[PDB]
Formats: sequence, C-alpha cells, structure tokens
Amino acid sequence: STRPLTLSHGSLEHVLLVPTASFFIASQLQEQFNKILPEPTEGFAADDEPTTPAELVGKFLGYVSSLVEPSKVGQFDQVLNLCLTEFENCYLEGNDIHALAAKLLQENDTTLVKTKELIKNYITARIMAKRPFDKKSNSALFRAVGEGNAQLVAIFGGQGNTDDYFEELRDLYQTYHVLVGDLIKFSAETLSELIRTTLDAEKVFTQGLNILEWLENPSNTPDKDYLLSIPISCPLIGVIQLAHYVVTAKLLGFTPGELRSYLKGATGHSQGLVTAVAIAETDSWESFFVSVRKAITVLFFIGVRCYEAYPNTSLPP
Amino acid sequence: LCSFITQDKMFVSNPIRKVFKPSQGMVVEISNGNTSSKTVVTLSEPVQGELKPTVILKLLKENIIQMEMIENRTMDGKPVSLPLLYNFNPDNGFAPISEVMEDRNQRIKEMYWKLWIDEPFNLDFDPRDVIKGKDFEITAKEVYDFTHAVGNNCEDFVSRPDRTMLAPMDFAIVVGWRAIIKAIFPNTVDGD
Amino acid sequence: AVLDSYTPSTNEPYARVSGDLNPIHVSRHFASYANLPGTITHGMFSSASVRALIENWAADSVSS
Amino acid sequence: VLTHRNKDGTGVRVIVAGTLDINPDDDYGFKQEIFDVTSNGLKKNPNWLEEYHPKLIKNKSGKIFVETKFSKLIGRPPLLVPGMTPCTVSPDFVAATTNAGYTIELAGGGYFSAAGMTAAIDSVVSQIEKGSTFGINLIYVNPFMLQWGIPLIKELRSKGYPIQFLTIGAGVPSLEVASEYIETLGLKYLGLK
Repeated sequence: STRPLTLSHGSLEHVLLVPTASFFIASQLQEQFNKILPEPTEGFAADDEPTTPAELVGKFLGYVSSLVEPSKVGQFDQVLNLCLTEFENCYLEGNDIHALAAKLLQENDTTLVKTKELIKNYITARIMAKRPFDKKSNSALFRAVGEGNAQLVAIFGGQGNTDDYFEELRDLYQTYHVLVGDLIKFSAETLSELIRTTLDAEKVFTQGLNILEWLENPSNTPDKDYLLSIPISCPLIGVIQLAHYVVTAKLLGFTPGELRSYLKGATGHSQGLVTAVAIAETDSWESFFVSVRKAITVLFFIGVRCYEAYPNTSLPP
Repeated sequence: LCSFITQDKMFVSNPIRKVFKPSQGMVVEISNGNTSSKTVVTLSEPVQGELKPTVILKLLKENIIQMEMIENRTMDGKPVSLPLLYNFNPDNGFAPISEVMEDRNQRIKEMYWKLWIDEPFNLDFDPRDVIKGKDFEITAKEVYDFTHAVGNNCEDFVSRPDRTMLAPMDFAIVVGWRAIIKAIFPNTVDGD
Repeated sequence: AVLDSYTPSTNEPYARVSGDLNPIHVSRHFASYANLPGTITHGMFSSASVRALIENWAADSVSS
Repeated sequence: VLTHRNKDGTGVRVIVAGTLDINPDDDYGFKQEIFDVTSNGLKKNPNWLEEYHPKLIKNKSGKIFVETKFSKLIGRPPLLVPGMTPCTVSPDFVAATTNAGYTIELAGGGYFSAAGMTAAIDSVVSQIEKGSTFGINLIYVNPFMLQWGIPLIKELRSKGYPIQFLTIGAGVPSLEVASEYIETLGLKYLGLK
C-alpha cells in the first residue's frame, strides 16, 4: 500500500512512506510546503532554515498542522496523523520532544530558537490531530520518586529574578499554546473582572491590563516600566508559574493533583508562596480553575494594595 | 447644501454643513422629514462612551433656523446649550441663510459662563475693578488628581509617611482660574 | 537635556482637575465649529507637562 | 463617423460595429456597446435643444426667472453688465446695477493699486444690499494690475468680501495660471473671455 514521497530541503532528505488513499493529498501538501521553505544556504545555517532531517519533519509537521481544526473534520487529518507517527517512530526514540531538542542542541546544530521551534511544532501538531497527552509517561524522575528512591519539592519563584519577566509569559503562550491557552485566557479575563469588581483599581492600571492583547500584538505591549510595577506584574508572574505547572502536569499525563501527589511538599519565595499554597489545594482539571482564581486574585490584591501603599516616584536624575 | 452663510454683508463658510461633516461614530436622525415646517434633524455622537445628542436642527417662528449646539460635559451633569440662530429667506436664492448677529457674542458668553463660573450671569463688571475669587482649601486628593492629570511624578507631591504634601506651582491655575477668566467677560470687553 | 514628552489620549482628565470645561478640547463638534485641527490639547497641560521636565532635570526634582 | 458628424447635436448616437477600439472623446462608440450588459452599454447623445432648453420658474415670493444653466447657479436673471473700463469703473453704477438685481463686473481697468480699488470695492459694498454680490474684471495684457489685483482679491475674500467671481479679459490664462486663480481665490466661478 506504500508509495514513496520525499520531504526536501538543501542536502536534507526525509523519505516518507505514504498510504494509498492519501498520496494525492500528501503530494499536494508536499508541494505547497516546498514553496514556503527559504532557500538553502551554507549548511542551512540561517534562522528560518531547518538544520537537520528531524527539524525539517517538524517543519512540515507544523505546516500541515496549520491547516487543520479539532472541531470540524479535515482532509489532512489523514496525512497529519501519519507524519506524526513517522516523526515519532523515526526521530523520537520514545522519549520527549524535549530530550530530542537537547540532543539537537548538544550534538547537532545548536540553536535555542530552532529548538523552541521544533517543540512548538510537535506539541501543537499532536494536539490539533485530536491525539492528546493522556497516558502516564515514563519520566525516569517521576518513576523513581514514585518507587521511593527519590522525592520532589515544588519551589516557586519571586519578583525580581529577571529584567524581562513578561517575556517568559510570551514564550509560554507562543510555544505551548495548545496546553496553556485556557488559563492564560482564563486569567486575562478573571483579572479584567477584578478591575471592574474593585473600586479604584482602575486608577492603578494607568495603561489597562489587556494581557491577551499584548500577547497577540507585541506592538501594543507597554514598557518594561509599566509591566514591572506590581499591580500587573504580581498577578502575571503567578500566571507564568501556574502555566508552567500545567505544561509539566499535562505533559506527564497527570492531573494537577496527581502531579501534586508526587511532592513531599511545596514552598514559594516571596510572592511565590501564594502559588505553592494554591497548588497543593489542587485536584482535578475541572477543579483546577478555582484554584487558579484563588492564587491570582490574591496576587492581584497584593499588587494593587501594596502599590497604593508605596508608589515609585521620580528619581533625581 | 448652500455653501455659504451671511454675516453683515460678509460671506462665511456654511457652519451647519461644517458641523455635520461625516466621521465614524456620528449618527443623524431626521424626524418628520416629509412635512417642512415640523422637521427636526438630530445629531448624536459618542460622548464619554455612551451616545448622546450634540446638535439639534429645526425651524422656529418667523423663519428662523436654529442650530442647538449642545455640550454634555458640564459642571452638574445637566447638559448646556448654545442657541445659534439663522434667518432663512427664500427671496435671496443665492444666500438664503444668514446669521442672526444681534447678541451672538452674548449667547456664546452665556454658555461659557455656565461652564466656568459658579455665580449668576452678570456681564456688568468694570474691567478696571478688582475681581475677588473664592477661598480655596487644597485637599490632599485634588493634588493627587492634578499631578496625575499632567503627569508630574515628583515625590514632593506624593503622600509620604512623616512629610506634609506639597502642591505644584501649576496648581495655582486650578485655584485662580475662575477669578482670572472672569476678567475677559465684561460687556466693555466684547469678544467672541 | 533633551526630553521626550507626550500629550494625553483624551483631554477630559486635565479638564476635570483644572475646571476648564471648554468644549473646544473635549467635544469634536465644537472643535470643528471653531475650525481647529481637532480637539486641541489644553495649552495648560503642556505648561505643567513641560514644567515637570524643567522641575525634574533642571532643579534635580527639588520642587522648592 | 461621417453620418455622426452630420448629426452631432441631435441625439443620434453612432456605433462602429466592426472595430474594437477606443474613442478618447466618446464622440461615438465602438464594437463593445453593441454587446455590453452594464448601463455602460446604453449611452445616448445630448440633444442641445432639450438639454439646454430655456424654462420658467417661480420664487416662493412668486417671482419668475428665465431658468438656464447660468441663472440656476447665480439665482438671478441670466443677464450681466460685463466689466467695462470707463463705465463699470464707478462703484455707484456697479452698486445701482447690482441693486437692480443684476450681475455686474467691477472694471479693473480704472484702478491702479490694491489700495485704490479697495476704496471702491468698499464703496460698492456700502451701497449694495446685505447678502448681495458682485464681481471683478481684470485684464491679462496688464501684468501690473494682475499683480496687485489677484492678491487684493484673495486677501479680500479671506476677510469674507461679497465679491464672488473673477472675470479675465484680453486673454485666456494658461492652465497653471488659471488653476491658480480657481483654487487660490475664494471664488464661486471664474469668467473667461
């Protein structure tokens, strides 16, 4: 039933065995994809260019994914699910995309930016191919903690670890959109409410708190100076932490609480204490969201009220 | 449609035409359009978020067009209005509409008075007489509002523990505005 | 020093604190009737806005 | 096309059936019209007579007007005392004639500086009724008058003067010179001779 098809860039091939009622639509995609590929150059060493066969498959893998919906049935659902299995079976030795990215960094042609690409592609692809991340994974850590030769403690960070904190929220939203989109949107909305709900909160958010907007159009994102002042930076940092918890939980095949169970305990530094408390109150996904609400609605008030208490004033130049 | 208005033999560009010039957000509602003498076109624009009447165009007794020019942001929330009056006259096909000039400055002054001055409308001052203002206590919050309005983040104006709040020299204008502006109002200083 | 300044998005904020409810600055139909380029920023705002710059950079933020 | 130029003004519209080309004038039509579906395929020619057929019309005060393209714009009888030097120089006569409800052109020929004509234009205005208007006749072959005049006219309109048309005698300005008058001066219409 199998009928060869090559995914091509520069001196990099990946031969792709294709089913019968398929090689039609498959070739169509192959062609369209070939068009978008930037011209090869000096070991494909540009920024758009795939470094390796693996990266290329991820590329095409992501291109096909761009043309599908989970809600309605598509005509590429056939091809996508097939390139998935061949990428998985061929390039992932069963481990996580993350393990591959590391290999591709260490051994092959190092690009953090390209690594992130590859990861965006695989997770994104898989989730839009109606093919979720529910089956406990063989995390050697979590396996060994589970047995008894290891124990976990969740530590949560505070304010002031980074100049560009909001950046971490971007990379999260942008990369793992298929996993975190919910609570980003959920938070963006629930924070919006806190501001109506609250008396003079509006005055503190001089340039508004449209988190969803700033994410979509970087162009519209306010200064680091605005983003860093607590009333908006406290809640946002927490969302970042919650968001990270979730990619770890979801990607392990665990519920929020299932993840929490592997923990000997948790603790935060400064404002990170809040999420640790709220994280341990966590059980099932349906219930996960009130836990989020609690956390960020605390942070919001810490931020808004502590700013009001002692607000930054001009430094004598 | 008449491109020009009249003011004492002088020809101005048509103000009605001007004020109704299109633009996203404005909405015109003509009511009773088919009978001439009763027609009332009404312009409503977005004012502080919600829509509201800004202009009201109709006829009055004895062939007098009236353009009710409405300001919604006032001292007490109760909208104020400037009555602009125009003589319509079908015997001059070329310049039918001319403006009623007698007392035009006075009407404009009266509306500005209601917006600036918390006193009775009396335009009978001697320009040479001293104008007394009002006493004025500087609230801690009038300062917060002003500094934040102009964007002055000086620590001398921000409430800090164990320091009295200072007011910006700029704040002088907030205090004297009513005493000062009154000075351009008397009848002997007739201005538009 | 050479400093970068900006006029406000709307004029209502300055009008409220100052008591200058002049429609020229707030209502487009009045601005347009007077034949202005738009809803002109309060000349007084620029006065206090620029002054703030002088205050900060020339007086080292010593209001006094 | 031969028959077309025979008929021109009579509402007949010739179409050349055998050539798909383009007429810069729309004088007549080519192969396309015979087949077009749009209202673009139904193009008729003007019939002077009817097109520009004098009419009568009534004021509300019930005055009667000879309605033509001209009077339809100006709102008075389609008759005018053209600028004339000795005759139309006098602010008195341009007032009187304009007060009698007729369009008259104030003669530039008799004025020699912005200041001297400003004198008359202001006299004319003093005698003319409220909301009334007149015009100014300037000579092309006199580049001096044309130099203090065009400005005086523009400076005057800007102040809102009731002088709402310019006529130019002795020659027709060039496209850039004319365009200047049209857009620069605040005039209701321009008169060419």
